[PDB]
Amino acid sequence: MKLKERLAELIPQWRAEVAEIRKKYGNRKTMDCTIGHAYGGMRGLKALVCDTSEVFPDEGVKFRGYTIPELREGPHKLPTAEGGFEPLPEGLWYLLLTGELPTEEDVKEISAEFTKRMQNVPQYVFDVLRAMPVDTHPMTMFAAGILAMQRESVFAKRYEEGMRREEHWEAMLEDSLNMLAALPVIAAYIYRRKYKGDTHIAPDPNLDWSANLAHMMGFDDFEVYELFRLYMFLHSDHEGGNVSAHTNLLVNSAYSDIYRSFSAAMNGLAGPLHGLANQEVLRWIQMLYKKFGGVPTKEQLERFAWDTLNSGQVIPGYGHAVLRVTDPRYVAQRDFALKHLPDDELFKIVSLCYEVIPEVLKKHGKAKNPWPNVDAHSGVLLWHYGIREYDFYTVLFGVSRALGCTAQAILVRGYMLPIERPKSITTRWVKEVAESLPVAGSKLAAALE
Amino acid sequence: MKLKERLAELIPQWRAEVAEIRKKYGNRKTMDCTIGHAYGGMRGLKALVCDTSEVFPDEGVKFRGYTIPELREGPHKLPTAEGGFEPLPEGLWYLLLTGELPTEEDVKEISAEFTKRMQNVPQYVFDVLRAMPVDTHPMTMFAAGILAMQRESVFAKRYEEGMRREEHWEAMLEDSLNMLAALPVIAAYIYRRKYKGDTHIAPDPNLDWSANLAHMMGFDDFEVYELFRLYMFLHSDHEGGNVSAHTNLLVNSAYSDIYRSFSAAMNGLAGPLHGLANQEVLRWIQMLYKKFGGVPTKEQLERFAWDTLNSGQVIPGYGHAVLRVTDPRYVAQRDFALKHLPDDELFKIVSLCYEVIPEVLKKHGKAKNPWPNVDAHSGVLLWHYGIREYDFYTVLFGVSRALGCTAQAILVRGYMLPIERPKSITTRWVKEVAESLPVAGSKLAAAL
Ligand SMILES: CC(C)(COP(=O)(O)OP(=O)(O)OC[C@H]1O[C@@H](n2cnc3c(N)ncnc32)[C@H](O)[C@@H]1OP(=O)(O)O)[C@@H](O)C(=O)NCCC(=O)NCCS
Ligand SMILES: O=C([O-])CC(=O)C(=O)O
Ligand SMILES: O=C([O-])CC(=O)C(=O)O
Repeated sequence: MKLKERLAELIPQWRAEVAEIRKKYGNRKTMDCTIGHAYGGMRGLKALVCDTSEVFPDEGVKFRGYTIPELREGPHKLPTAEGGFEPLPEGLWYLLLTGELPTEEDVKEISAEFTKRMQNVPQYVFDVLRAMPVDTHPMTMFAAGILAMQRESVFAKRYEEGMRREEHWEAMLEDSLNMLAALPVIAAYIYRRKYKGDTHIAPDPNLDWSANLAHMMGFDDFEVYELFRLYMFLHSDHEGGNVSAHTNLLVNSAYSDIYRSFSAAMNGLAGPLHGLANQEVLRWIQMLYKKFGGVPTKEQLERFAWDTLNSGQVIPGYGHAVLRVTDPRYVAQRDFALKHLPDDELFKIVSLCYEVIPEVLKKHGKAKNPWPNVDAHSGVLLWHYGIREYDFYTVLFGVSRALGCTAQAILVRGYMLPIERPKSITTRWVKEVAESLPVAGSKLAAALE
Repeated sequence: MKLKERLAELIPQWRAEVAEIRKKYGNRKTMDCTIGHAYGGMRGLKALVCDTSEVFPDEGVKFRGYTIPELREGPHKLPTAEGGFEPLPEGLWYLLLTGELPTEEDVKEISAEFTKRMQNVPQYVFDVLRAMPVDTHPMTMFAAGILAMQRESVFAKRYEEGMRREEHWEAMLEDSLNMLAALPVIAAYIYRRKYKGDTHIAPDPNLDWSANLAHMMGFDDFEVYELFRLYMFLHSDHEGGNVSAHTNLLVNSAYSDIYRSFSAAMNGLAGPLHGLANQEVLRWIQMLYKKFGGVPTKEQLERFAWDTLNSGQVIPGYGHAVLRVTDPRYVAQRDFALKHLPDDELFKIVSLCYEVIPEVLKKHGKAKNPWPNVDAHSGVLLWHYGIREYDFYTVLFGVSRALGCTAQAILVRGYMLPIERPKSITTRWVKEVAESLPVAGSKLAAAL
C-alpha cells in the first residue's frame, strides 16, 4: 500500500530529526509557566507537539501547511468521489500522515482498505452495544463499542510478543485502518437502534467512507453524501491541545493502543464544554426562528444581538479568542449551503448572522474576533437533510476527529515521544511561596534569570 | 454523612481561596516552559493542581501532608478493621477529601455507604461484561464496565436539567460513592469469569471495601484482607501528573462525569509504561529463582545485576520518573512481608535485591533514582496468597487509584477549575524560530 511504503521512508527521518531537535533546542525557552497556568487549565502553555495541523490567527487551521481552499478547490485539490466536488476524507488522511498530497490511486487504495475493513467489525461489538440500555447516551455507546474492539489490537498483541519500538508506528497504522473502518459501522448501529426502529443497513462496498456512514444511517442522497464528505474533512483535525486530541496523545504516550486512546478521547469529547457547541448554535438559530415567527429582519437581529451582548452574554459560535478572520471551516460550509440548500429558512438565519453579527461585535468593541467558527454552520446542514437527533451530533464529530487522532498517534509513536508526566503543585506550596515569586515578564522575573 | 457535612463547609472556603489565588497570584512565574517540555512529555513542568497528595523527591509521597509511616504506624494512625493493623482505605479517602484525619465513626459511615451501594450495580453492567469475549484483556473489561454505568450518572443528569456550578461537587461525590462501591463488584466479576470457572460470589454486607474485593475474588483469609487493605491504601494516589490521574482530570475538566473520566483513566493505566511494572518485577524475580535453583547469593546477584545493566537492560522496580530516595510505599510492603511471610522464597530474593541493587545502580550512574519504587514489592505479596493472574494486577491497581481520582475530581469541581486546553506547537515552527529563542536561564532570556 502506497501510504505505508512512503511512511517507511519518511518516519525514520522524522524520528532522527526529532531526536536532534530535542538534543540541540531542548533548553530553548518558549514562555513563562505561571501559577495561572496551573490553576487555569494550562491555557496558552506550549506543552505539546502536533504536526498534523496548525492554527494560524490570520488564516485559521491548516492541514500540513495547505489551506482548506487549496485542498477543496484550489490548485492542490484533493480527489473526490466520481461526480463529486467535496474532498474525500481518505485523501486528507493520506495528507495528514505523510505531509504530501495523494494521487487518485493513493486515495483509491485507502478507500478499498476502508471498505474491506468495514466488513470486519466483530459480532461481539454489536453484542456489547445491544447489551447497553437503548436510552444510554450515544457517546457512551460509541466509546464502549470502540473500546470493546480493543481485543483486535495488533499493537497490544505485538507489544506483549516483543516488538522493536521502530515497529510501533506500523502496528498503530494497521489498528488505525481497522478502527476507522469500524467507526461508521458502530455509529450507524447506534443511530439505527436508538432512532430508526432498530433496523440495520449493511455497508455498501461501492461507497467511500463518508458515504457509507450516511447510507448506513438511512440517508441515500448525493447531497447528503457530499455534505458528510465535507463534514468529515473539516472536523478531521484541529491541533493537539483540545481535550479529545490531548486525551488521545496522553493515553497513547503510555503505549496504550488506539482503541484505548481514542475511546478515552471520546469520553472527553462527550463533555458538555467540548462536544456540544454545534448543538447550542443550532438550538439558538431555532429559538430565533420561533421568536420571530420566521426569518427575522436585518433590524430585529441587530436589536436582539445588542440586548444579548449588552446583558453580558455571548452569541454562540461567534467571537472565540484565537482567530482574527472567519474560520475557513465556516467559509467552506457557507459555500456548501449556498450551492445546495440556499432557501432553507434556518440557513437564511445563519446567513443573516454572517452579515449582521460581525458588524455588531466590531461596534461593541470587546472581542478582537468578530467572526464565526465551524460550529456556527454545521448544525443547520445536518438538520436540513433530516438528521435531527441532537445528542448524536457529537458522534458525527467523533467519527471525523478520528482521522486526526489516528494520524497524530501514528506520528508520535513514529517519533518515539515519551510518556506524558507533568508535575502537579499543591495550593499549600503556592500559598507558602506565592509572594516569594516574581511577576512574569517583569524586572524581578528578569532578575531571577 | 459526616464527610459530606464537613465538605459542605470546607469546599466553599477553598473555592473562595482558590479564586483569590488566581486573581492575586496568577501572573506569578514558576519556571521556564521549554521546547524540551513539549517533546519530552512535559517532564518537570508545573502545569497541574493536586491537593490530595504531593511527591517530595527526598521523602516520597505524602497524603494531605501526612507520611505513610505516620498513617500506618506512627503518630497519626488511621482506623484499622476490628482486630487489624493495616489502615482502611475508606479512612484514607476521608483524609484525601477533607484534609482531616477521620474518627472511627467517620470511617464506619463510609464503609456502610460503600457496602449499601455495592448492591446497586445494574444488571445491564453484567450483560455488558458477559458480551465481551472472555479472553478480552481484564483492563479493557474493567474500563468498559465502568463506562456502561455512565447511564446512572447523577452529575450528567443534573447538568442536563440545569444545576448551579456550586452543586457540582455534590453530584460528583454521589457518583463517586456509587462508582467506588461498584468497582470491587466489576473487578471480582471479571476475575471470577476469567480465572475461576465463572462462579460468582456476592458482596458480604459485614466486610469493609478492600476485604470485600478479596472475598468476592474467592480469598477469605485474614492476612489477605489485611494485604488488600494495605495495597489499596498505598496505591490510592500519587499526585495529579501520572497518566491515570491526569487523564481523569483532563476528561473531568470538560464536565464529563466520573464514569467517563475514570474509564478514560483506566485506559491510560492499561498502558505498558503505566500499569505493568508490578508484573515485570514478579516475572524477573521468578526468573532469578529459576536461574539460580533458589535464592542467589550476594555475589551471584551483584554479578547478575552488572551483566544486565551492561547489556543495556532495565533492572525492574528501581528508579522513578520523580522519586529520588526509597519509595515509602516499598517500605510498607517490606514491613508487611517481614511480619507475615519472612520465609517466602521469592520475598527473600526481593529482600536481597534491597541490599545489593542500590549500590550497583549508583556506580552504573545512568539511573537518576537508585532506590526501589512500589512495584518492586507488590507482586511477591499477591503471588504468595495465590493471586497469580498477572494481567489482573493492573485492575487491583485501578480499584485503588479510584480513591485518589474520585477525591481529585470532587475537589476540582469544588474549586471550579476550567477546561484543560494547552497549546500544541509544530516541528515546522520549532525549526523556524529555535535559533532565535533564548536558552532557559541565560542573559538573553533575562533581557527578553
Ligand atoms: C521509572 C523509569 C521508567 C523512569 O525512566 P526515566 O525517567 O527515563 O529515568 P532516568 O531519569 O533515571 O533516566 C536516565 C537513565 O537511567 C537509566 N535507568 C534508570 N533506571 C534504570 C534501571 N533500573 N536499569 C537500567 N537503566 C536505568 C535510563 O534508561 C536512562 O538511560 P537512557 O538515557 O539511556 O534512556 C525507569 O526508572 C525504569 O525503566 N524503571 C524500571 C521499570 C519500573 O520499575 N517501572 C515502575 C515505575 S512506577
Ligand atoms: O478547542 C480547540 O482547540 C478546537 C476544537 O475543539 C474544536 O474545533 O471544536
Ligand atoms: O507517579 C508515577 O509516575 C507512577 C506511579 O508510581 C504511580 O502512578 O503510582
